[PDB]
Amino acid sequence: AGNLNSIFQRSGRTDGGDARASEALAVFNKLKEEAIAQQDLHDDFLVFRFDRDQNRVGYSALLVVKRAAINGQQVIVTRPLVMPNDQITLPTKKLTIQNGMHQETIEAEADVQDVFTTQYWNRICDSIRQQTGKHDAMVINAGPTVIPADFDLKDELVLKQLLIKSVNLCDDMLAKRSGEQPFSVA
Amino acid sequence: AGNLNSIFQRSGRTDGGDARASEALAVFNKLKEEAIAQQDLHDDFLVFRFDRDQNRVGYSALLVVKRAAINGQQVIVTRPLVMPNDQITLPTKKLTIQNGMHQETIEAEADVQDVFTTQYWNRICDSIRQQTGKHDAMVINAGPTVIPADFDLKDELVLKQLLIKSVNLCDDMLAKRSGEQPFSVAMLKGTDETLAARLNFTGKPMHDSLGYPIRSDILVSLNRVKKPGQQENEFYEAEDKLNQVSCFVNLEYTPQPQLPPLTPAIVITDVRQAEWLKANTMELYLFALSNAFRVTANQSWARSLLPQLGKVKDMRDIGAIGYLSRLAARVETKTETFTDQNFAELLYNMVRPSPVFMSDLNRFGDNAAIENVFIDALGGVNQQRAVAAIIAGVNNLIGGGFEKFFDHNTMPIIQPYGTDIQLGYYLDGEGEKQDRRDLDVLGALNASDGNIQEWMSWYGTQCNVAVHPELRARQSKNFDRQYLGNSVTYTTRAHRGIWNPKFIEALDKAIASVGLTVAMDNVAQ
Amino acid sequence: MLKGTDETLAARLNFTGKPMHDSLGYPIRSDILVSLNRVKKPGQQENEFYEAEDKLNQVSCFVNLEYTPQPQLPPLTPAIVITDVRQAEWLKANTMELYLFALSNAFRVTANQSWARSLLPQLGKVKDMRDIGAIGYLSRLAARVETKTETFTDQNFAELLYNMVRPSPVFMSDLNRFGDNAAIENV
Amino acid sequence: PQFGVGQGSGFY
Repeated sequence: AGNLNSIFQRSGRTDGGDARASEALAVFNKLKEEAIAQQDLHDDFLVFRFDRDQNRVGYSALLVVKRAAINGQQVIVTRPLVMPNDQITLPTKKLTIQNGMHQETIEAEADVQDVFTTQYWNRICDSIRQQTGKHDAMVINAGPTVIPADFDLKDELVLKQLLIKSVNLCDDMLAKRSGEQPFSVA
Repeated sequence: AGNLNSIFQRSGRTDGGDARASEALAVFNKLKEEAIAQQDLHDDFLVFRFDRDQNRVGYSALLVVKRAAINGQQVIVTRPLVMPNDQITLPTKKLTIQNGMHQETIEAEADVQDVFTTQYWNRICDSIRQQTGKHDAMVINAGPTVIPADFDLKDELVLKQLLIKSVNLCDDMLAKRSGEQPFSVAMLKGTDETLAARLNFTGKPMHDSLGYPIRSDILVSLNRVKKPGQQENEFYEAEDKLNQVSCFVNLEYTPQPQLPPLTPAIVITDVRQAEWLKANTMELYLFALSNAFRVTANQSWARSLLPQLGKVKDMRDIGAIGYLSRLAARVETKTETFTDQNFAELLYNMVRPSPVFMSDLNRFGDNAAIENVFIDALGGVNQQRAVAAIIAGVNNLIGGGFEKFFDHNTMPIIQPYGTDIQLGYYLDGEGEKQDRRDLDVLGALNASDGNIQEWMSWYGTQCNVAVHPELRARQSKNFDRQYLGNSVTYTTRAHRGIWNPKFIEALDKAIASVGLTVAMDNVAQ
Repeated sequence: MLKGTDETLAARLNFTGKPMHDSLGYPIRSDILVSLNRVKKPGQQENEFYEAEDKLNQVSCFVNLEYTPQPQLPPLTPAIVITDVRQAEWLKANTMELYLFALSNAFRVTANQSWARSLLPQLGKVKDMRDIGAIGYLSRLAARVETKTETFTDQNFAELLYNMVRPSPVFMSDLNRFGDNAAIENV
Repeated sequence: PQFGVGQGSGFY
């Protein structure tokens, strides 16, 4: 499929994917707009979707993105928010364990540390670049987080704060990249 | 009078449009915006209302429109969505039938085939230019389709999906005009990857973009090209499918001047790529067609004729075949004494061993941008161009060489079947939609309960094409009311044709001959 | 642009007993609607691909009566009053040329004696206002003419007109500074 | 018996 996707993903779009992830994207878009209206946040950032049916992901995620051109380099900074779902079965690792004289296998669902692999990160890089248009940009990992499966999406306050904090972490990483003067005892 | 459109349209705007085109525009604009909000759709394009009032058509439509300039030319790709309105009657056409020495005229309503004339399209193009400002633009026909009057417009899910699919196709056609790279066996032929395939004896129907059922006896599934031992793509889960072809097999009662009386007419009703792939091109279509060939070439389609033993309500029960055979009776297939061996014997005496491959062709179907080349390839002013496009599509799949199997100018790719197809659906005892095509030869024999004279009247209606099609359509509808029921809804009509056996030989052998080997999953029956 | 080699015009005079409404839904009095249509030869027409109508324009007229005693002529001098001028709904533009072409529709309302049909009695009305029988109050009779009943003849009607109404009406119009045609009517 | 042709595009 990957050899074909190179070009047959370019033409046309589809619907689908995890409904919880769609709800999460929608509540963040709502909160984003409320924050802009109340001047808690500037309208200078984008939120993208990272999703199952497009990227073969394991866990879906929302991506908070800031951009800057630093000394000629286009830089994208992002902070993913991973979304587990209690109604979705994930593939397991087959863990073969040499228990004394006999090997037994325990299977376990991949956790967020098993899913967010270097390559998962590389697909985040590429997905954002295609959604921002900055195809040759460098991408900074501002440190991902998780929005666990278990709970009501009704805590708009928490979600608003996660967005604000994600934006701030993204700004600090661009600031580091640009040489912002360090904190010091001075 | 019609030339006063040059004055009528010079300035200003008006209050107009029919109630369905008005409602349709409102829901489609809503859906566009929600798709953008959910990030499913890109915000690079426009939706337009085409009016029967403001401009020169009998039927209003919405236009799914996308644009780009390609090498200096402004190019627009449009996929019209016809909006039939149950409250609006377009003046009928006079069908004069010369019945030997008797001349009689039947008046009838224009269907989407009669409506979508060359000028209908040209008028669609002109309106778009008025609406987009691109007065010097060229417009690409992605294939008109229709969203029928009958159902309630509140199905936002389907409507969203229609926009999604229609813009997909629009992007493909801008791309293919832009010179985008073709699908090929080389992309599938990893040095470490192989194909495999199976025949699904479904027990269920499949549904088009508006949710209407499509007859299929066998769904051919071509597995994703891959091999055990290849690197696993992280923690993923996916269906191992590349594409599929939906088909059914009838048993036509055919002439002979020693063969048995029935023909294994293998009919393709639909061609789909796996859902994970977005593009819809001729190479993808053509490659998938090989799936139907293998139905009889490697595997045996006849399993689909087995009666549903133990089920009383089998309207196409093979037992009916005894009415065309020398028995003139239904075979008792309800009994514990009916065996697989007896089934095979019925077929040994009744059904011919040589398969015939044919397919539906629909200018208004889900694949209309492509269906149209295969339809024009049947004959007419541009047959040569349509044929050239089709042979080029296969050569793109194989890297050339289709021409090493046969001459396409001696052997046109698709022949006409003559008797065309009335499409529609009927409701079953629980109110579900079922394909009207169920009254096929076995179906019709059971429907008349062995009354061969009633069967033959119907059968001649479906075979003698010296009879004007209106006369045939009227009798076909009369037969559905008596045998299928009055709960029958008719939908957009379609063409049928026969795939040239040499086209088939070349497609199947050319793919195999370049190393894209496919294994059969049903290794033995 | 109208003189097609395969196109001519034709017209109809409508005598229906119903009003027109203006741009905000208010009633307009008229007796006769003059409708001018485009008639084409039955060959190939653009409308083979669509539902179509032949209306080009319309002029709405009221038939008045001016009392002109001579202390002889029939005492009432009729007039054709244009109460509205419209283009067919197919044409978005409203210009001086279009207005003037349409005005010829009022002229033709007086062909023969067609305009005088507006002076007829009509079905079953027990007491209603446009009854010609009222004319008997100005005529020698000094009485309402019994016109609404089964004993009134076509001949008696013709006689009321012969003695009371002059056969050739005056053409006139109402120009509204605030109407939809005001840009033109103001000229 | 005859084949009508509509206004197809892209492939011709």
